[PDB]
Amino acid sequence: QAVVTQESALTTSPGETVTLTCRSSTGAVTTSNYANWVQEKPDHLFTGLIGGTNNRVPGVPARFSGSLIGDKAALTITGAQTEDEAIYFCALWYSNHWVFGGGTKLTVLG
Amino acid sequence: QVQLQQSGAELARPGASVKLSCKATGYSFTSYWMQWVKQRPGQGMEWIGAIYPGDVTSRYTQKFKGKATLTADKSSSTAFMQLRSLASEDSAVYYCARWSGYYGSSSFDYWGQGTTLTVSS
Amino acid sequence: SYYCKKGVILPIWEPQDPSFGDKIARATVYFVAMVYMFLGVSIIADRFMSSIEVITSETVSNLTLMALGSSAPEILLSVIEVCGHNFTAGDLGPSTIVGSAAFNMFIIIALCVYVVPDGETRKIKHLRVFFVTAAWSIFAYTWLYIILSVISPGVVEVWEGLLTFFFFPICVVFAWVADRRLLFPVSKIFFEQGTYQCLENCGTVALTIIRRGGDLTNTVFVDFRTEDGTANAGSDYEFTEGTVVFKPGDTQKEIRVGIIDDDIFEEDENFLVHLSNVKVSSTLACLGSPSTATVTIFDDDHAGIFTFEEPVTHVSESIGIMEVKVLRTSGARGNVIVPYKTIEGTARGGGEDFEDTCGELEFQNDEIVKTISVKVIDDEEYEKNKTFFLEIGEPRLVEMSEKKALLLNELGGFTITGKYLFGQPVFRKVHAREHPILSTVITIALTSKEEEERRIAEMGRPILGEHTKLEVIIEENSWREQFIEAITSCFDYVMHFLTVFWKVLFAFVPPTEYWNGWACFIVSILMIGLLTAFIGDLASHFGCTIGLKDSVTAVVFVALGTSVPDTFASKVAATQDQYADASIGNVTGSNAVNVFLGIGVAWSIAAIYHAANGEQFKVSPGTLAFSVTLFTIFAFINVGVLLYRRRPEIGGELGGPRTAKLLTSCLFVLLWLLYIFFSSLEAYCHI
Ligand SMILES: [Ca+2]
Ligand SMILES: [Ca+2]
Ligand SMILES: [Ca+2]
Ligand SMILES: [Ca+2]
Ligand SMILES: [Ca+2]
Ligand SMILES: [Ca+2]
Repeated sequence: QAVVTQESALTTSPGETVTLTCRSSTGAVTTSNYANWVQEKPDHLFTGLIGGTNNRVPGVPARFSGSLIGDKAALTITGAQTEDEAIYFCALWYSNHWVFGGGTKLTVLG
Repeated sequence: QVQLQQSGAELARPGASVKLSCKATGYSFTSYWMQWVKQRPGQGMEWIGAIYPGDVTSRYTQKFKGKATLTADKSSSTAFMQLRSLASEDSAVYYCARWSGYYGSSSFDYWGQGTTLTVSS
Repeated sequence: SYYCKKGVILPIWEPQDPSFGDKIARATVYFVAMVYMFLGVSIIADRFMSSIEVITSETVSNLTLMALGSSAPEILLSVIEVCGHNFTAGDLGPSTIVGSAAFNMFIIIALCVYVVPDGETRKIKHLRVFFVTAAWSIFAYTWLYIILSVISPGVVEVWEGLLTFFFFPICVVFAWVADRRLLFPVSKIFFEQGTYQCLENCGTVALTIIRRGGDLTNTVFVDFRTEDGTANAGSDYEFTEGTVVFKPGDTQKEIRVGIIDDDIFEEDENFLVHLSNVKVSSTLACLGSPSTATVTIFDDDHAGIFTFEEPVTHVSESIGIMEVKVLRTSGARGNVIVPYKTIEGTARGGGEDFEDTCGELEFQNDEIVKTISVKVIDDEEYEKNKTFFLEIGEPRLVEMSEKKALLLNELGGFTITGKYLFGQPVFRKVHAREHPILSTVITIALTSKEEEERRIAEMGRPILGEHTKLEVIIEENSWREQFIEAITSCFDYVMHFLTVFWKVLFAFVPPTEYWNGWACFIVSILMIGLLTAFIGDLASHFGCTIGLKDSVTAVVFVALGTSVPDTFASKVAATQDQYADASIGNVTGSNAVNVFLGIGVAWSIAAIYHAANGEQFKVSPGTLAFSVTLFTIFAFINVGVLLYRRRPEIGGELGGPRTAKLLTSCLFVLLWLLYIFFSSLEAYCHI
């Protein structure tokens, strides 16, 4: 029933740091929401980045980091390359069913 | 070397039924959950449910409870999703995602390339 | 003379008086080595002062300790020279203390006048304190003349040496004093309660019917019947339509209504019970309030909420096997496998520090706690505390009744196990990695009420609780930053490569954070003592190689080189502060402690040592007499000009108008050049 909100799109430059937000409608995301971050490349190439708000998938580059800032979850890419131009979705567990965000179409200039 | 081979593109008429097959290879099928995700353009993504091919334990959302039935075939290492009473809103792209069963890890480790389902006459 | 006495550390360069070219060769070595030591002392005295800053963490009592910290090169050199050279008065120590006063009073103050930005002034707010302190510093050099020339001339007595030293505590007490004070009816049939509550597993619910009033010596006939509410007869309760009779003299009867039990999760349900047809054998009796009861059914069929007991667990390393408890809190129904595993963090697994384990523990029915056995393995070495993690997965409700395997819509293969639960045959799901005959297995392959039943029964699934992730912690850099800071724009490169040997060597000084600044304090004062032992030797052998007197080489070279810590302390306070008290007071505080500790301690040790031998301690007054009187005459001019810059045309001691700023600076540099030139001539008897 609850809705997860994000930015529509958020541009940045290569080598710069970027922060992505994930806000729950019911209130503040806790560690019991298990905020997950997934990434789609063009032509429908999905990859899972971050598990329970901290855990990173093996093989995912070390620049991706998840944390909790304020009342919302955060994906931070420190020094993004051109390879990080993709759409990032956030999922919250809500104890019964995963609810996804709208996706931030992060774009890097090149 | 984990690869989830999603089934080919399907075309069906409204009111009919379609069966989609994520043929998982490269790991222990009967010890990993498989999650099905529905993607529509402009409506984000919707979680359909999850299945454990070991003892056929299944999870679903309330709205997809009667719409989708998750089945597995451990002999051929394939997981199935059957959509019944297809309508115009069922025209989407369906993905299969691997889940270890632990909430501390990623629930969407490896994804299939997605089957596009077209429901029109 | 051209003959060099052997130093504390450095040997005599031999042969003595070799040639004229070799004197140039030797003196260049002694001068460059001495200048490199002066570079080293400024680095270590800066770190010595910063340690004092941490110990005492801007008062006169705090500033007199910082003026003491930067005067350690002058104080230690005089003490080392006397004690190192068999308690005989040497020219190098006393002259670098008197010569430091000229450099401090004139050159440092002249620089503090000029560093203040143009248009800004720095005024001595506390002029009473300035008068008392500046008089005491100038008297220190006058009193030095008194003991050498006025009272028993040419000899320093025991009481003269001690009284010089005991003027230093007078500086300390005045600093503490100044901060405190200077600075601040017929029979009726009705129910007992009217709303009963029972669990689903009781089997029967006890209602109670009461007749009161009228005449109790009669017979009352009443019927009761159970009618469906949100619970349905035949699935949730047993239908009963019995008859209740009241004997004469009886007022109460107990009726029991059966409750059908099962394993399916349900919400709170209730049913209605009604009484009517009140009759008497042989108006007389009627139903009254209340006559209908709402009996609730609390349902206990939730399969559990699975959590660890607590987030963080502290474990002794020398333990055989841990028993972490996994608590099934919110109910129990049917066997539920719960996968678990071990995740290694700092405490790396694989058998080296714990035995890696993972598996599928299985709760039974109505069993609310099981244990996870992970075994820590101790090691001999004493290391940092290590952590690893324990996490349970998503549970699976393996075993259920026949009709509950339709509501859950389990479509896997099923086995018919022997056990019976609530009177029903009980099935258990086939799991892979187990093999059946495959004839044995049964596979068990809406109306808006059935779908409600499925939706509610999917709320009795095994889920995970608050704590699904438990941390096991096993129980038994600032040094690096200094070395990284030691080694790191062309002008910066010149200064970096010049001092890189000193910065790396002094990076072995303990960081100031240890022992609240005392660890840095002990090591720094030892290194200052070591480098002013070399400076005393390098300056001594430099003078006798070219024939320069120890009086002259101390006043010109050693006095300037050991006041580099004092110059930067005064310069920062001149610019960064708002007044001139701290900048000028550091000059005054340095000048006092130079005499009282540098000469007071050194001549106390020497006079006492000679007195134990029944001998006098003889210091030649002539060299020091003209220096101290030349300083006091020049000091009154310096103090007089500083007081003259208090007029509104100038505005303060420091800074002020640019044309007056240069004249004050050039005058004070001129006073220093006049001092060191006249003192050098008097040393060489040119009047
Ligand atoms: Ca019931
Ligand atoms: Ca019922
Ligand atoms: Ca029950
Ligand atoms: Ca029940
Ligand atoms: Ca160990
Ligand atoms: Ca140990």
